[PDB]
Amino acid sequence: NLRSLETYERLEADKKKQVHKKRKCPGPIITYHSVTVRCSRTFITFSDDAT
Amino acid sequence: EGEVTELTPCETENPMGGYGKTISHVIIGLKTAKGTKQLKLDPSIFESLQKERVEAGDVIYIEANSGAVKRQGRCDTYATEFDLEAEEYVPLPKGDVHKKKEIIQDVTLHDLDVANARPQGGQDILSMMGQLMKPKKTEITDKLRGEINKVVNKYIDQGIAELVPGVLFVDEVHMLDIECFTYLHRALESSIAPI
Amino acid sequence: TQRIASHSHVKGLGLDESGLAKQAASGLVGQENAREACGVIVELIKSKKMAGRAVLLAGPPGTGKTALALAIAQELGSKVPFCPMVGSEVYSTEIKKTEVLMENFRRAIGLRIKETKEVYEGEVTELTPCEISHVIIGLKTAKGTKQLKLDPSIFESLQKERVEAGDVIYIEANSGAVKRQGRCDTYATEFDLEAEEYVPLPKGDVHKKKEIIQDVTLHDLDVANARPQGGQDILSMMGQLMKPKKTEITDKLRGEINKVVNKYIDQGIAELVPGVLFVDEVHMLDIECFTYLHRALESSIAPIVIFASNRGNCVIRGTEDITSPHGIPLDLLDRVMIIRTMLYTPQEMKQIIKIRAQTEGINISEEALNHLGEIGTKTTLRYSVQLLTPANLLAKINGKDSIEKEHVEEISELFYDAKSSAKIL
Amino acid sequence: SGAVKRQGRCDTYEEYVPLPKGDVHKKKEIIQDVTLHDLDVANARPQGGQDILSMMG
Amino acid sequence: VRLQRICNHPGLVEPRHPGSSYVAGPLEYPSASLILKALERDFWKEADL
Amino acid sequence: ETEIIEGEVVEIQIDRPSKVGKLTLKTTEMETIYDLGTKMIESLTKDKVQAGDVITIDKATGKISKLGRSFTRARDYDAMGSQTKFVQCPDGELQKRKEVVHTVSLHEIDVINSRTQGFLALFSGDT
Amino acid sequence: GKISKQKRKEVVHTVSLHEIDVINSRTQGFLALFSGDT
Amino acid sequence: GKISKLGRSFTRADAMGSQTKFVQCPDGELQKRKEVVHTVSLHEIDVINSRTQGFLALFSGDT
Amino acid sequence: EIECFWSNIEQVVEIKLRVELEEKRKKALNLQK
Amino acid sequence: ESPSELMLTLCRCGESLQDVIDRVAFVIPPVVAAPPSLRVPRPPPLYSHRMRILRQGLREHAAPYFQQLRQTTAPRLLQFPELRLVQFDSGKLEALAILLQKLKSEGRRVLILSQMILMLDILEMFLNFHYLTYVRIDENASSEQRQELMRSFNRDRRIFCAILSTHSRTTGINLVEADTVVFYDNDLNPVMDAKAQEWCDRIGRCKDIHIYRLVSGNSIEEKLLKNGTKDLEELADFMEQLTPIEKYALNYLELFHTSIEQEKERNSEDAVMTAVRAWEFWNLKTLQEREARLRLEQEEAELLTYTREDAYSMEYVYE
Ligand SMILES: Nc1ncnc2c1ncn2[C@@H]1O[C@H](COP(=O)(O)OP(=O)(O)OP(O)(O)=S)[C@@H](O)[C@H]1O
Repeated sequence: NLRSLETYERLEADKKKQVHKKRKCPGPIITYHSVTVRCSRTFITFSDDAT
Repeated sequence: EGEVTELTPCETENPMGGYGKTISHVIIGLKTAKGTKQLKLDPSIFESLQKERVEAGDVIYIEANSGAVKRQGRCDTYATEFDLEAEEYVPLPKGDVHKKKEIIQDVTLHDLDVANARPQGGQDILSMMGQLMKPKKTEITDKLRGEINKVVNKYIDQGIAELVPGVLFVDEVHMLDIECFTYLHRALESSIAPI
Repeated sequence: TQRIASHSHVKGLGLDESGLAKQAASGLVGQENAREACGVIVELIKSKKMAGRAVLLAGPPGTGKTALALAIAQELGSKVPFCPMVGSEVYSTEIKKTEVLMENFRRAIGLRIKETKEVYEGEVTELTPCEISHVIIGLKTAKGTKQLKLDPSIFESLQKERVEAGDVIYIEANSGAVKRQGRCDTYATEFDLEAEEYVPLPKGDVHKKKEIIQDVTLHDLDVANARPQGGQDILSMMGQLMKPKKTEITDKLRGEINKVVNKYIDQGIAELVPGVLFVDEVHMLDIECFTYLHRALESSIAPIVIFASNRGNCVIRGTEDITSPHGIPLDLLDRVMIIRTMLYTPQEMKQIIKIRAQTEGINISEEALNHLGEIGTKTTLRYSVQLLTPANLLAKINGKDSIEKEHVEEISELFYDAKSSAKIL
Repeated sequence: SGAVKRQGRCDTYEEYVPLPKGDVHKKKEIIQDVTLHDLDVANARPQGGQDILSMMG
Repeated sequence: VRLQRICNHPGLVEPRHPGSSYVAGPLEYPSASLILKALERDFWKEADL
Repeated sequence: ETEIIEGEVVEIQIDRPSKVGKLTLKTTEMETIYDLGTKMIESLTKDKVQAGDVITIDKATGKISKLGRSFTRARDYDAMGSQTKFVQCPDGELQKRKEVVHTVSLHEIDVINSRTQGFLALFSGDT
Repeated sequence: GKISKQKRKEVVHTVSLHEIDVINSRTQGFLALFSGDT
Repeated sequence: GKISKLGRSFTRADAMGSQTKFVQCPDGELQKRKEVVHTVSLHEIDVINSRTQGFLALFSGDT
Repeated sequence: EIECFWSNIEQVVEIKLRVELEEKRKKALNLQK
Repeated sequence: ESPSELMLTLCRCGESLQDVIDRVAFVIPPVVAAPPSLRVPRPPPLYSHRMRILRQGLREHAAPYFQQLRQTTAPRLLQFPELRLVQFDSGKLEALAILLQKLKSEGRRVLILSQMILMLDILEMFLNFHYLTYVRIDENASSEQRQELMRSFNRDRRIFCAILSTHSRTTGINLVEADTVVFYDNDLNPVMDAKAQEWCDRIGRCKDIHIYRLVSGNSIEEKLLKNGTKDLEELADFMEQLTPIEKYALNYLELFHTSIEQEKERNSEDAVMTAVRAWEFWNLKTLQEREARLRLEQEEAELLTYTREDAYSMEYVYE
């Protein structure tokens, strides 16, 4: 029954679903990631060894 | 400054999760006549490393602040007498890897006025069309001169600039006409005027 | 609110039905004869069939010549082109003063042209070129979707605007003008943060034809055809980079535009609204300008010209010794109808001062009004109306909402007129 | 000079050449009168549309 | 009904329209084709300068 | 009336083969994760935003203006770099609307509207 | 083969000397007959 | 690294002829040091530096 | 890659589920009509 | 080289000088004309070839700068009514701007009810002015589409406003995940007004509701208020051509389903912080170790020999 409802209409309104993106392919990719660690760091990720 | 001995990425199992090939540093070995230093750069410098045709044995300049790699050429040690390409083989940088010290240039306020009034503009339609037309002298507006005054004041406040006011020598001042003397009235009463 | 200028009080000539001037009406007092003559000239301009007719407003300074000219302008309304001009404006660094006079003549003749405007607006569903004679573009509105075959010019303007897909665009077929006014609203929800602005898709037809009336002058057509800005060919594009100097438009361009306008008038797609050219300080024109006006007023295309001069026996500029009545050559005075403005009595000056006080939102006591009228009799009308605003400022400083006589006296002492200043000189 | 001009496209195969001396190899003695001013103005600015930037001239 | 439409938005009773320029057809200047052939000068009279 | 989002960059991830990305900004009061469109990704890439940058983003144009480097992230890397001077983290909401006043003169409007690149004549006096 | 939107027909054009030398003064000198920039 | 073509080979001049010019083969060293003395005036330097293509003003006089 | 395949199948499942509920509504409407 | 700057402003002490130009650049020529054409019957071949050569050469020379050459030299033939005139033309929209900004900050969602389709178009413009996302439910929407759109609004809290017509049919849309209702106007006929009020009250069955009505002061709108009694196939054909493996996957995912979330994803946040701190310490240790190794390298005598031309040619003077 609960699988029939739509993430709303449900009395116990569970929190923060927001269904994020599924990414879905962009082939081989290069990721640029800058994060706070007081300090800031950047990590560059290569999907495969070819690139 | 130096000759690129090595370009090696530092790999890590660092990321915020992820089954990829991650690097947290780019090791650049710069070799000058004085010695060799290994620099560890932001991984983002890998883009300009191959945007510039930077390989091992190339002479490069890495702005300490800008962080922009710049391939001057190739080291002249890798230069046979049977190689015809020129403006590619630059001598090995002398001295230390880490140095460009201070460049001091003296200008007049008119030089800044002229430079900012008509930009060089040698990159596009400005280039061909403006050069093709004759570069006449223009009547620079007080707006430009006020902006130049503001910029020079900010440069002096930052300590990058020093103001050395000079002296204007008008010989044969009797050759000026009444309009010129009337203007001199207002020009001599400005806080920015010379002697 | 609106700023109060020296003529903001004039709303018309204040003439009754029969053309006789009411003593005070529409912000004008006195000059009844001149106002009646100006009413006749207003009727002349409205009649619309006479070209090259010139009138001269003659009288000492302060008598209201410019006021009467602007009253004529108010009577005509914004529909009729009223081009104000000063004699000092002919001396241009780019074009000969004859060209300036002719341009001012041409912009006093107005055209109302009904034009069919072909509009393509919609969301770009697709954009497919064909080698480069074509671009197949799909446009979506609320009404429906259509795909259109457009010229390479429109395609290449689309590339200028950088429209790709899901973009709402507005194409004017006549001018080949493309406007990328944003991306469609349906794509706002795509991302939390995107670097563009989303606009709702158009709700009308993709292809809309609209009849609009355009207000233009003959000078607009002359300038547009002498400095062409339409067309996308490279030769004209590189000419657009030149400094846009004013050029001495030839009589041939004006004749060709006259032919085009005549064709439009025949076709019923245009109506001519010839206006009036107002040259204030006409005494500033030199002999060459007046001698050209001789010919410019014979043209069947010329507008109604109004001249104003306050000079009594001035030398004609450029002649160096020739004294003519109003600084104007006699041969030109033979072509004009002279309307004379007389000096004002103390009572008319008091009325004018009260009108200016009303326009500037200043309350002035009867004592102050009488004192200011006495001052104006002694000094000039212009001096008195100038005292009103400073006097009101002093009254507000004192905390009173009206100008009393003491404030007028104070402002009179603080400031001087030309006669007092000349005395101390 | 090596300069070349295609005089026509005679639709026989829009102009075809006459036949007084209708030889392929044509040469005759030419005289052209030119003033020194013509040479000066010819050398005052580039020769026009031949060159990359003289096109904009 | 009209007053309610005006109260909702005046763009319902009269929209603001885009301001446009008047597109005037290019002026056709007619002339003889022989005019453009002026200054051509005869081949076999032009030397190599 | 502008609508800017001003915050401290605590995370930016850009995936590149159209580009994908995510950006987290925080004020003193709140933090929000933004899924980036291609235009915004390009703007950030041009302006080279990192964690620890204080930036303002125009909702209409997407213009990125960076006010400095922040209290929390602050120091940045352990690479060549340079010295450091830090600004404060913005307070309140990320999106704060706000009304800005721009002053011009009639002469400036005349010059800009006259010559299609007549703006440079406001300095050269070539109008 | 000139293209444009039932016999040979003849056309008469009277051209002034000024028109001839303005047309032939520049590549697009015929524009100067209208702008006056001759 | 500037290439200037000054002529065609001495193995033909053998049916050609155009804007081309015919030159015989250089003799001696392929690589040559050379001293060239350029005579100009201060005005010529001024007009060369006046603008990007300012050397054209030495001809037109449009300085 | 297999996860992407299963997510694509999940999208198909969700659209089919929505369409089936809509057809359930339609069938009820026709039945009561 | 020569100096240059961009810090120069014009009159404002501010932005990047293209925004300034865009702000104040609005004039359009009253008349725009294409350059006059030379109408010659059968133009000479030499002239036409010369003109063609010139045009061809000028292009392919400006080709690298053609986009720039066009951004310049392109006249402004159109000026549109700016988007701010909406919300200035109407005091209703002026008040609705404040109301919606407050509601946005407070987190509530809104559905705007207006009788006029055209005012819904104007509302679309106004909402885009404020960068507010919305969904539009009109008379022209079928019941299936009405349900689909209202359902998308219910699913997504990233779309802020629901724009709905009082003249549309509110049949099956009983649940609206919105807190407040804005009536842009009162419908003139009590039938539609009453039906809209019942729909709002239905929305008010569960949780609290805030209903807003916009009434223009000193207008007939004020008088009328407070009285007015004076009187499927796509899924199918897509399900076909679904190769065998995917039909199986359809059945499997139908019966067995999944759930990515396990209610403890927050541990990933704390786990990520722990991993980041541990990596910072590991990086610091590796850096110290590399520096120690570099110092140890420096320990050995870096120079043992020199070159021959730098040995027997005096090489230097103490000086
Ligand atoms: N009869 C009038 N009724 C009302 N205002 C008048 C009248 N005559 C003049 N004025 C005004 O008094 C002021 C001075 O007159 P102006 O017309 O501006 O100057 P002027 O004297 O007409 O200029 P000229 O060419 O030397 S006569 C202006 O504010 C006019 O509007």
